[PDB]
Amino acid sequence: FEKLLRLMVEKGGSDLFITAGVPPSMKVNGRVMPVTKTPLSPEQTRETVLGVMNEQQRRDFAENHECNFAISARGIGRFRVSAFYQRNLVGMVLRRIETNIPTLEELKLPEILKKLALTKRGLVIFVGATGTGKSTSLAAMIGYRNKNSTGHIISIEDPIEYIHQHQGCIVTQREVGLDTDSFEVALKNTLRQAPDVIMIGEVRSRETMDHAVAFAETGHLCLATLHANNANQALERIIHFFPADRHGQVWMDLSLNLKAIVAQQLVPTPDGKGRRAVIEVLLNTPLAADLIRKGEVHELKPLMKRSTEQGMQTFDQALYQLYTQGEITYEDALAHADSANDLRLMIKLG
Amino acid sequence: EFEKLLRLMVEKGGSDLFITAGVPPSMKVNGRVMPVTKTPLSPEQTRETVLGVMNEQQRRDFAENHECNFAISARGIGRFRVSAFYQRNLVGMVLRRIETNIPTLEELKLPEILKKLALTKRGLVIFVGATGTGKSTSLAAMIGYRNKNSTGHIISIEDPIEYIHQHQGCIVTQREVGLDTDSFEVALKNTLRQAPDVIMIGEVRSRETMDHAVAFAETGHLCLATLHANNANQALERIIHFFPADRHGQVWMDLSLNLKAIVAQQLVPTPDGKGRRAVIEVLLNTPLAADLIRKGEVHELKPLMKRSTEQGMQTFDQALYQLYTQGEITYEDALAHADSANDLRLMIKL
Amino acid sequence: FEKLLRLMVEKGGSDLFITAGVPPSMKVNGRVMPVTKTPLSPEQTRETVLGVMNEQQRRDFAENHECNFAISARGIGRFRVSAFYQRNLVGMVLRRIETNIPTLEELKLPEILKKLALTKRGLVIFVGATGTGKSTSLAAMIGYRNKNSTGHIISIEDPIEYIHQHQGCIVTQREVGLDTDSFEVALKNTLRQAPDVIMIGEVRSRETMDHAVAFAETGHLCLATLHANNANQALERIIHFFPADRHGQVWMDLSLNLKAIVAQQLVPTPDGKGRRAVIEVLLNTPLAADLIRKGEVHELKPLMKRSTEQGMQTFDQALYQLYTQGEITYEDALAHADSANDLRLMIKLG
Repeated sequence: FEKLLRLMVEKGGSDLFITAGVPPSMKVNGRVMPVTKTPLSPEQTRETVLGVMNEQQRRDFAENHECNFAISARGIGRFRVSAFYQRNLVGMVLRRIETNIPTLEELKLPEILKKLALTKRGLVIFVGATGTGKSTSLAAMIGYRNKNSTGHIISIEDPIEYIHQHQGCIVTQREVGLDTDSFEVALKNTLRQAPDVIMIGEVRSRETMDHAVAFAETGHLCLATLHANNANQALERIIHFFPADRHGQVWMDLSLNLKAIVAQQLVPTPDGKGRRAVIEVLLNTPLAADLIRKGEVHELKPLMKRSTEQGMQTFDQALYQLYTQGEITYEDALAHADSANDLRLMIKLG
Repeated sequence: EFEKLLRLMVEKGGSDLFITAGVPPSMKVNGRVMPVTKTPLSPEQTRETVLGVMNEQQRRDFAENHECNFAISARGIGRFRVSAFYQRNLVGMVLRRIETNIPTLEELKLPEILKKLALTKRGLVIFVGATGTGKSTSLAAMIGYRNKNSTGHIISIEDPIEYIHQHQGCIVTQREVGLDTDSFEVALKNTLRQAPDVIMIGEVRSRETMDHAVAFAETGHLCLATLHANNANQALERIIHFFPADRHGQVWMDLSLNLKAIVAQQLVPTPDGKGRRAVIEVLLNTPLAADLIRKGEVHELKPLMKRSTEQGMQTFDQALYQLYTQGEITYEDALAHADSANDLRLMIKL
Repeated sequence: FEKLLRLMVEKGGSDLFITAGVPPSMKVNGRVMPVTKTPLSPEQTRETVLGVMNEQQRRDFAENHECNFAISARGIGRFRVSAFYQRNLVGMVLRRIETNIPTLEELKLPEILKKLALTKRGLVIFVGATGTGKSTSLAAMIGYRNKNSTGHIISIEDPIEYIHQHQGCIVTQREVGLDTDSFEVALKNTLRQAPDVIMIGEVRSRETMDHAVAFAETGHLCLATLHANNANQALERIIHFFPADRHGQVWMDLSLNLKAIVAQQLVPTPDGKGRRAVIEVLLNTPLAADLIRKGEVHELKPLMKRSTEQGMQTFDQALYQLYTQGEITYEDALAHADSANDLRLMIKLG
């Protein structure tokens, strides 16, 4: 089993497949390819899947017919497993935890992210739908701060998607369910670990939101991801974490400590061989803070269209900057625009 | 060995010591993480060093909960608080040095109005300021003044405890959240039944903490607390936002009735660049100030503080004016730190 | 240990202090004074604090780091204890349960309370902030009915603040957590114990409110305390105990059985050596009952200003009656008034 893991790391496989009826196959560059010539038997698949679990994980797997966990192989790396029943037979899919962190330039992200990465204190939020590259761009941005500054970075992820090696800053990566019992317990102790930047993998409850706000008030850089399309809907979801009586405080605290909200979309390139990351940037200018303090989240979209000199940009302005660069077609810009008539008016204007 | 690393931190004045795998033993001296040795720590050495500080029971809680926060006492060196944690399935710990020497108000060169406030019998005193402006340092110095100049019981609820005051004229009960109490709210709820004469809340972060502080002052006890806000006006704005708008009318009335003073603190560098001086903005609850508080006219506070310097009040511009005339700050540092660079330039020229 | 309790009762100490680092000290007349000459060791403090708990209280104290309970010493009296961890060391504060009940005249309460104390059936509610003397004035009023009538008084408190000796009425004092499992269980059995007056220590839930309403319908005198500033806000909190569909019944039941709502404030005397109890009285006149039946709680404040002949009085009318008596200054009246302009108009009018 340990030999199959080294082959995946040496060959750069994205995912390993262990199920009955097919040989051990790995997805290398998106192509499922068999590793051996002999398919796995139901007994060998049941012996291989259960052999990776401990006594408690074997109990949860037999009761719930499913079990998702993570493992750490000494000297090889880490990988996330998704075990499952299939046709009343055991099966598991393993995903290698990547370590080669792309840079902000390799992702072709705007330069305002670099200034945000070197910020000393504040709250930065990565919004976007599922799989829009939020964690990918965040880890790329995390590598920028790790390489360009000195300090301590504390990470709480569920799961850890990228493992950053110790560069200029000390990097402590903790995964929920292995290194900590929950997000709340880790963030509660993150303050006493003398961090300089704290990255919450995802804010899913009000307790996670309170810790993120308290992190920024103490002069630390707080980063987190949340599932929302743009900056306006992200603020709407955050305020709904709290009862209405605490909204007045939430609007005031958000207007005081927030630094930026980065919304990310993935639009296909003209050649169809890849996807480009569209970034909507909202910087906390004094006018934006007043709109936040008043809860006038509706007034945010017009304000971002007039302050492009400070570093802000909507999705229509970012798509306008990418279509003029030739990185996206004309049809892809109008289909991905927040307003297909404004983007058509923005492109026709110059 | 380990005891030698503690003496080096005390002799070099390190704020925090870092013990984790992948990086050499590093200490945060003056906010800069610096390695102590040249050889990084191995996972076995980090696991042997972290577990070596725990007893048999702390090693059991650490293995079950993946986290363990505790405190230790080294004979002849001092005390330090540790925050152990799992990180990438590896052990790690951060140690924070606890300070036992409590300075005096004269050593901090604080205004004499603080001494009269320290000996007050009942009321609410609030320390405002940005992160690291010496709020807790000046408060502990003020706490040592009341502890040495009066008889009674002082109850302290901190997160964490930054200074440990020995029993002087008053009985000093220091309780830290997470070790001596489960939360700020639980400790303040029981603080009333412990017969205190002065109660110091480490920081007010919610409305429940604010309600207890108000109830503490109504019962004839001296209540002190810290909050993160630049000046007195913004501190009042943040406090009222803790509550829904329907309860604002009561909050303005209660604040106008029990409040004693609001002390805003700024740190300006001395002319020689070798240190920083604490600038103190003092707002005393005169009858005119109480009426402005009862009406919610927080905007009318800044002009009122400029005309009542005889009673003990002073703005940041008046305090910076008193320090620049003393030679404790340059002319450029006064205009850059002034709330109004034109008023301070007019105050100095007058 | 039993000798230290007798010394506190013989010397009239308000609170006894048992913590490491200081001798056993008692707060007599507000002055913390040491009893012995030798301070207590951590082992002696740990042996004294844990020695008062049973096996279960020692388990809750070790797990939660805090434990509040009550004890009964045969032949001495009762005292409430608040144990706590402090600097990872045990400590406890003991408060003596007072038995010398002040009378209504000693508290200088209005005579309408005497007529309310001798009432046969109905609901009387003591409102006020934390520590406004609600339980103190109630126990004083309880001693009036106990001494001036014959019957059975049933008390459910959490905790019992005053212990009334058997006078004209039979006095059964039950404390939650020692004499009963909960407020609901005690009130459920209070009906089958043939009472004539039932005092609920505090109404904190709807189940407690339902029992109080049912107590008054059965021809018994029901008294209870709740935390609210005045009569209007007390009614708002009571109706919010119930869903909106049951509000129509609650308004009708309140208009039918309620007798009075007594709001209490504590204003300092001119000499600054004490505090005087300000009492806002709202009597259930037919016009008030109609405003209650319609839910027009807003219409209550104007009605109380016009029916001073029946025994009602607002906070502004009571403060007007105390300022004319010389028991409060002119500045203390305008600062504590519900309307500083109406009280200024009430005082200027005569």
